[PDB]
Amino acid sequence: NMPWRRLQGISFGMYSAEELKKLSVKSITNPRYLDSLGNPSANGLYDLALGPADSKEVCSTCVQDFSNCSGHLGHIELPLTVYNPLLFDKLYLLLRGSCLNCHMLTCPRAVIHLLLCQLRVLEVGALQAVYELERILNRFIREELEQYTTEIVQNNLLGSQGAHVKNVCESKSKLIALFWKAHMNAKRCPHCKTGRSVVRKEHNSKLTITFRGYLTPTSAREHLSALWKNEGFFLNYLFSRFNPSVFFLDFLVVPPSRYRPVSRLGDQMFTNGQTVNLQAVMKDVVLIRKLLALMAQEQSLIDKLYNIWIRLQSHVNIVFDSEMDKLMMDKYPGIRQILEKKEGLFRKHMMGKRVDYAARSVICPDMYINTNEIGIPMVFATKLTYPQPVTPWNVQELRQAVINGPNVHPGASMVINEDGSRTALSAVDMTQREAVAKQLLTQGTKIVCRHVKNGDILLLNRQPTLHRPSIQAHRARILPEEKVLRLHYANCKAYNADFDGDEMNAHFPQSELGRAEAYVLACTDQQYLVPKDGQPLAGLIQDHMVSGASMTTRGCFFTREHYMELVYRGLTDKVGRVKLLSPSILKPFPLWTGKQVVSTLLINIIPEDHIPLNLSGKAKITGKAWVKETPRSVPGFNPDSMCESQVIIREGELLCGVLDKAHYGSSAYGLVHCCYEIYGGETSGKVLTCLARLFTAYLQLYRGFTLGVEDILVKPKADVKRQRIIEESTHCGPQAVRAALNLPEAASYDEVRGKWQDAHLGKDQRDFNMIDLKFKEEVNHYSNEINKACMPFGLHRQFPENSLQMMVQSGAKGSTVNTMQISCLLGQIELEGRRPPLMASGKSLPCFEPYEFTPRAGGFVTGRFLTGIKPPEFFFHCMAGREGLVDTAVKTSRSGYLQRCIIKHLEGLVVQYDLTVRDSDGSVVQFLYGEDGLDIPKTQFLQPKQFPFLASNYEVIMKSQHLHEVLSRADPKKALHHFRAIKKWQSKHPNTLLRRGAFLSYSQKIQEAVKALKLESENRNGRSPGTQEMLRMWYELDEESRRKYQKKAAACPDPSLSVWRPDIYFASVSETFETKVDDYSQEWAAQTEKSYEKSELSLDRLRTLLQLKWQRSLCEPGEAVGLLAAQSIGEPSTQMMNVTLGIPRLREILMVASANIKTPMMSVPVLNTKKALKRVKSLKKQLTRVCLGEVLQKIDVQEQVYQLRFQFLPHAYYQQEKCLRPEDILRFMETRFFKLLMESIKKKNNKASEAMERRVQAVREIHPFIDDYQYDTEESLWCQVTVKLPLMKINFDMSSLVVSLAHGAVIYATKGITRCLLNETTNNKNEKELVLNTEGINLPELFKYAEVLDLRRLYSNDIHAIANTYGIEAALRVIEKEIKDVFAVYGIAVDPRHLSLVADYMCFEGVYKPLNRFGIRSNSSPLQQMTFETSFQFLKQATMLGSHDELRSPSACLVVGKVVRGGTGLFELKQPL
Amino acid sequence: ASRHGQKGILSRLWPAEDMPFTESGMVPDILFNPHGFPSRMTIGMLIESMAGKSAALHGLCHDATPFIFSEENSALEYFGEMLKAAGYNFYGTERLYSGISGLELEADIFIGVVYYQRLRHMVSDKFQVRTTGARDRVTNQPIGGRNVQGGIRFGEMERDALLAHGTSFLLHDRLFNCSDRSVAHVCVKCGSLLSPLLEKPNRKYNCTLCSRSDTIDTVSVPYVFRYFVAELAAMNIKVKLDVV
Amino acid sequence: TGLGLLQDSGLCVVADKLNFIRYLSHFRCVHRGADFAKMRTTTVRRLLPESWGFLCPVHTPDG
Amino acid sequence: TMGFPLLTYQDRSDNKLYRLQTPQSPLVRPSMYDYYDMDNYPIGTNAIVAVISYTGYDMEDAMIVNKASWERGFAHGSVYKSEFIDLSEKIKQGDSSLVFGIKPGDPRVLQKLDDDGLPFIGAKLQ
Amino acid sequence: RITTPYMTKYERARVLGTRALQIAMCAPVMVELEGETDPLLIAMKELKARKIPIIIRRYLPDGSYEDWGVDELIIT
DNA sequence: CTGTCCTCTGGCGA
DNA sequence: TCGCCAGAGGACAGCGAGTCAGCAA
RNA sequence: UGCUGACU
Ligand SMILES: [Mg+2]
Ligand SMILES: [Zn+2]
Ligand SMILES: [Zn+2]
Ligand SMILES: [Zn+2]
Repeated sequence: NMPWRRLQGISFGMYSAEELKKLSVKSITNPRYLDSLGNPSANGLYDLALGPADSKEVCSTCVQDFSNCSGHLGHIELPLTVYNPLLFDKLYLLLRGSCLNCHMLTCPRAVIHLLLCQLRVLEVGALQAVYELERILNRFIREELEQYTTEIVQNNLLGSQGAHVKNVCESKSKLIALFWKAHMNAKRCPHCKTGRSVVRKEHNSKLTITFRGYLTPTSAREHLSALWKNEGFFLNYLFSRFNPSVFFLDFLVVPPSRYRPVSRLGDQMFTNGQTVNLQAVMKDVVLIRKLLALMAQEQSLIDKLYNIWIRLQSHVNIVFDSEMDKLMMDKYPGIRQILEKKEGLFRKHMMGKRVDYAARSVICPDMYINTNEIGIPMVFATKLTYPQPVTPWNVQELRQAVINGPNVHPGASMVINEDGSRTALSAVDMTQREAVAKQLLTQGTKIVCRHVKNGDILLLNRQPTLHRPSIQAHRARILPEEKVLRLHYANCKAYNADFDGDEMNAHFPQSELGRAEAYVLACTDQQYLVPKDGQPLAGLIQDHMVSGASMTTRGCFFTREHYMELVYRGLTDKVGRVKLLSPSILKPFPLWTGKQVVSTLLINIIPEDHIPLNLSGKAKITGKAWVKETPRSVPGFNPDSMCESQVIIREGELLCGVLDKAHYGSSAYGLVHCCYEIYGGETSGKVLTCLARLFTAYLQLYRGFTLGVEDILVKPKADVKRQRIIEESTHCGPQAVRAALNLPEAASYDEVRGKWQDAHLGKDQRDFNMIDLKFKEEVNHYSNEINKACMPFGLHRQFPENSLQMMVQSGAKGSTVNTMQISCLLGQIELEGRRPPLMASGKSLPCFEPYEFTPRAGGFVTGRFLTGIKPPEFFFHCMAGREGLVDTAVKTSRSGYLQRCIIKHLEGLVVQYDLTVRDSDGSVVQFLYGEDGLDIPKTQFLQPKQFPFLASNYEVIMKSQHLHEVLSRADPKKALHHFRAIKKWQSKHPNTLLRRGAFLSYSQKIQEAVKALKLESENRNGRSPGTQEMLRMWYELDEESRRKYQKKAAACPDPSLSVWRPDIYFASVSETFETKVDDYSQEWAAQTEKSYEKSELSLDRLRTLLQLKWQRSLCEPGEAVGLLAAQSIGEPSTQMMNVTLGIPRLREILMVASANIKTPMMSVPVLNTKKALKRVKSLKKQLTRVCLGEVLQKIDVQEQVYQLRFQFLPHAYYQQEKCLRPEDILRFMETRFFKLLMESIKKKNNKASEAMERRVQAVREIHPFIDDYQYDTEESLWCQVTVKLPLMKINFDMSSLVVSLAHGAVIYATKGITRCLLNETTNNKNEKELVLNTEGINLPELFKYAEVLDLRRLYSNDIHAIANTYGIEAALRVIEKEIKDVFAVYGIAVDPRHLSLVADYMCFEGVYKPLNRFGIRSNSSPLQQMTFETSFQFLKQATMLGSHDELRSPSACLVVGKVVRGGTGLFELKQPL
Repeated sequence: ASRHGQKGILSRLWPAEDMPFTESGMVPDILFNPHGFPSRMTIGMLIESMAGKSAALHGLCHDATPFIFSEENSALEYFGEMLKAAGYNFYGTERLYSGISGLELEADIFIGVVYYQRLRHMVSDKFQVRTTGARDRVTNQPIGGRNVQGGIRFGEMERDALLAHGTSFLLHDRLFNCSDRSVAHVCVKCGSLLSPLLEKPNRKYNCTLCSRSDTIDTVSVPYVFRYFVAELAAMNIKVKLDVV
Repeated sequence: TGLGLLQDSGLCVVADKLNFIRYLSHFRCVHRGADFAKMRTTTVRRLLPESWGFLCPVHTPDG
Repeated sequence: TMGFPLLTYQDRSDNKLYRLQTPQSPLVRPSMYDYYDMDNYPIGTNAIVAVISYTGYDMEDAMIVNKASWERGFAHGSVYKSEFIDLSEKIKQGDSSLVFGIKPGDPRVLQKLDDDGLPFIGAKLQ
Repeated sequence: RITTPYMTKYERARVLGTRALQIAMCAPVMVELEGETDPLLIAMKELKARKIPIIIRRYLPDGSYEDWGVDELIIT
């Protein structure tokens, strides 16, 4: 009978220090805690009043033993006051900014009172009052602010419960942080100008006031006690009614002894790290208590008192935080280390507890148990026990279990009594078990702990759990004589199990209410589709794909007896007749087709009442794989009308198609995906099981699959071409490298080696990667030439009869990159995206000359695994295989950390009954889940391209799922009228960006006015002479209430999902779905007309069908979609050119939210006008940066009289694409470089111990060092300068300075843009597009070219710059597009409904907030936010603020032992009386 | 495992009369699925099979030294000539019968002799089942080892993947009713877990801070939460909890 | 003085005769260092072409 | 690999020691295998492998073993667990509480020990 | 009165679990069981017959609730 | 290692 | 003449799961 | 409790 009482809220505050007393059984005084023999020494840390530490003893405080005694608290009473280590830093500030003389803070009372009032208003939730108070102040003190603040707090009370929400915690956080950060600095005192008694704290345990005295915690305590008195009204709000006394400790609390368990350490049998810290405090207390007595029996004595004080504080520091004090040793870890880390106490024993009734063993392939079952090896089954209650309808089978005993299988290990408990049957006398088989049904009934009984439900987990499908429920099929847990191969891809030693865990629910959820929710057939993109997860693999593709091929004929025994061996049917087919060939010999075997297996599995399905699709095996012989042309034959590439199932009977991986597989829209749509998830599991069994029987009985050497071999007469191509490839190095260094086209054979060496020993190393790339391209051309010679038709056996092809080609295993690289080429090795690295001497391998041009020396392997690879290629291949292994390990850590961050933030985002995705705070991240309700799993066939399938299967889809009844109970008038209104509006307004307005609509008289009326005036008030006539005619010279130009100019009706509640309102769908339905109805009523097949469906029954199928795919309330978004962004990354890629970019976007990204960019289309195309050339040449260093030949420095001649470059080769002129360049030196030069000369010397004339004169007017430069009337011939510092300066090779400065000196550049470039083509549809990409980011510096470039369509990857020029609703879409383009480079595709939620959460509160440790500060849950990271900072915060927790997060709900507030726990049950 | 990195567990012990027998009377003793080759490209196993079959046939002993067989002199050519010199076929395929239906399979199978090693990892050393047993005495949770009985750790990844199913009661079972579950009782008015104290024997828990015994009520709470409240009190922090 | 070493653990290890190929590989092992097992960047794991004939490309633990 | 680890049993007193009963020498092996005689210590057995998809239980890295081959001694093995019982434990520097020995007639060790408190050599333990 | 009329899958799961935990504690079965020993099969048999006197109390994010009958709820 | 966060930190016209 | 735009370094805190063993302090 | 190995 449980306590029955639940928790609503947990608040963290500070204990009085006077109420801790009476929370204390006794004061401990004896240092030595371990007795001579290992027992507790009286009055020591381990005592018998602080509780029995072990079961041996009984506590003195309450007589009770271990395992039944809640421990008790005790206190080491300290000799003198010490500061508390957590409230210490704040104390320091409370003493830094304050007058020790006046005892008042040095802050202007304006700030004090403003912040006081803002806190008073925040305490009730009022959030506009904050800025209203601040503006009332600035426009104007206590009476001015307190009136408004009291009016708010009074008129807006009843909101103390509705104040623990994000956006109310962020504001208070920011206010108090800004206060502590900006207004607590040491300042001259207001009232007495000399009140800076500068407290300045050294390392912790040390505060020093000046006239350099040592602040004694008693003097600091009195200072705080007298400062509170003057400034309490203000600080009681900055700290909650905090007493200043809490900032100081007069005793330390020793926790109960049951929580401090003695283990062992080197040379010590009984020691806990926590007692070793508390023992150090007790030992210092004893030394200090002696010195005080020495003073009583009475500078060294008091210097010793001040030194032992500093020592004692650090032990209490160390007792609180092992690493607060770094100069002490024998320091075991404090409480900050007991709580805050991955080892910790939250990420272990709090979120990751260890569980009973669970097994773990190696998993083995089964395949002869149904896909929803696990095989249990009779050793778990005899130990795993379910505790079932005894009732009239089970007392018979329970009686057999208690009789069978603890060791026979349908048995039981124990039986729990009504009031007593735990009478174990494990005896093997077989008579007392019978003595107790009676007395069952002889209050709460006896419960028999029965064993696993062949129908039980078990949760199975594989340990890298990266998605929801990694935990699924299975149905306990008991197997005898094994120690392995057997699992079907359809459930492999879901877990990623591989049967190579693959331990897996099995959990056994014990509640009968978690069994209901394992059956209904966690079942393994509700898990058919991955939640990432809704595509199927379960499917057949390997030889069930090569078996089904070779049986469903056109030339497979079976006699009656192989037809049968192949149907019954796939079925193994249990009920009802087997419905057979008719022979396809009836005459020369009755024969079947193999497609008929699959057909007849398909019409028996589909449920009896339901009718077989129709299906049309494509096969994975291309119809070109079968073309042996050159194809000829027949005039009326569309070869694809009758091809093995088109799968056509017509009423459950396969009529055409091979049925490879595209069906039976993990590919969407196949046969099993449609089975799962029309008939449910159990029928798709049945289909998978039966098809696996059939395709196994086929290969095991009549056919066989193998992979010899005559299917990897290559024809002769085809290896001769391969050999000649490999011979040709050994001559392509010189040309490649040369034409990449832009060297003279020929005549240089040794200048090229020297240029390569220079590029290799260079500093930048980007003229070396150029050679690497332009060499890889040549080698890749050659490699592609070789594959074509051998792989398609140079093989000895072709695809229908090749075993390697037909394994990579039907999706069984491998890719076309594996088939090659086994035959005819291994390829070009690439380690870091580059060729193998060279040695320090210029050779890549000891076998190769230095700087060798042959591609072989750069990792181009022309050998194959058929005929092995020579010793050097084996080494290069080994460097690449090792790069892969080293790399996979690093990636797992990077991805796993990112999932934890997203998971910790998005965990409480659950769909609610109103259909809104809301956080646990009640905060609304989304008003519909992905902009339209709709769960990513159920939206797969709601895609135009599938109405064709739903139409074909109308009768089953309506009968089996929707029902004709739901159409009967569903009414669409409210929603249908809304769409009619929308359609009419959009009919009257084709261009929806045309500035509709009443008055604007009353500009059709424009000609009426411009004709003669307004011809006489000027711009009276800036508007116009002719605009005033329109204003006069409209204003009051129009009808009173019949001037209705308004209706012709009114807004579009708002979308239906917005007004008409998509769940309870029929026909209320999304504006993009109804368009698709209209298009398809129009393209389907014009197909029925020319169909030669009778269709008994009408466009207006298909419409209702689609509307019901939409209304039903609507994201059940309680879905917890934020966790699904987290896991869908995590799993693909965890598993898996001038921009960033991979997890670096994802971490830049999500976890960091940086304003500085490594590769910022832009892309504005070019306006498509003849003038714009001409102006853009100049624009590109205008924004590239030209730097003094990019235009210079060499300097000539002479040296205290230091001359300098710049000698600039000729215009032939830099004016072409930089838009510069020599007068501007030289003028730059006179005004910027020649004064930054003196700036740097002072930077060094501060810590060292007719017309030529006006230019020279003004220049030396401004500086006192220069003498005279030069002039160059002919293209900058000789332009030097002269300086001199005559007395004493450090004459060294100052060329260093004037060269380190002539690099970062840029003539002129647009701020933030480093280079532009016009990537000519970006489209094929409208190929005419041009894009001006950039590698910097300055949005406003492009606004000036709104006629050269399209400033709508401007894009940047920055997301902080977009959020500052266009707003936050425009940064949402940039975030979403960035995540999508990051995932796209790998072929991954996360559903948009997940990125929508992630972007809506990130940009919730007006700013692009990072999804990381600093984003949780604006979070309304202290118990969360401390289960993530920096748990001790978030605990100190929550403690000095009195922060309250509502126990609504998943973390706060799992910490205090509640039921999470999403999914199954979102409602009550309320049994009526 | 083989000598080429093809490790795998033993999944069945196939009866000797259900194995596909060859036309020579033989019957394999290892069955190796042919789908580990296409993605792993261990073409050395397909050559070791032929080399070992040729060795067992001719009483020889061939060497598998790397880099001894070129493109011109291939290994498959060499060992297929060896096989064809023994009456077998070049490509190393002998045709089997089905030991279950008795019919000659349509495909001729690739059979040979390869050298298997047995690895030191056995299910007998890696299998665990726990029902009830020992407990960490600081947190009162399963102990966490296999030599000791020990429980398996559920984990935060598993806790976050189990509440994406919407199963809050499977989570309640795993994390609460199986690992740690206590009945620590609190003073309802003071709202403190440390305050209720037993008496000296009508055994009434009496609140120490306020002397009332009508205000104490039992709450079902984890044990690590009581440990957490105790170690917070150690720091003078107070956890005030609202009972309903 | 750490002996001019830079490492203070894993200096001696158990030599286990599970096989004679586990044993013979303890007297030919060369450990780059025990501290490098804790590093973000992986550049002491690159198999440079200067260990040709001195270190085996293939024989390295694979975790 | 479970192989032949050494020739001197009865002497080692290790912790675990895996032994394969009837190792063979590879019929196909590199010549260096013969320079360092590695047949003094063999590591595996030759098996007749067929590369065939026949069972439905050998997919995804799993392998099938004939049952008669396994019953005729294919790849049988053993483990030697040597436990050093130093009985200076259970006591400190007092009187010798340590001598292996049986008080005469103990019903507990009626016939499982042999008068020096040590199991018989050859006895089976459970 | 404004929430969806159907019974979400989480509600079906929790109602089956609670009805099963009741049946197992010796509660009268109003469904005429026919030899099955599983309380969850019996709970499904009862849910299919529309005999479950439980009141789903759907909570809205502001504390307001709506009390639906398990009988007056469209089970898919 | 890498990022933010944090804490200063002296330097020209108002 | 020092407040705020700029400007610097210093400090901290995070670094995927879950398993099995031995040896030793 | 830590260091060494090891498994996916
Ligand atoms: Mg594996
Ligand atoms: Zn007690
Ligand atoms: Zn003052
Ligand atoms: Zn009380």
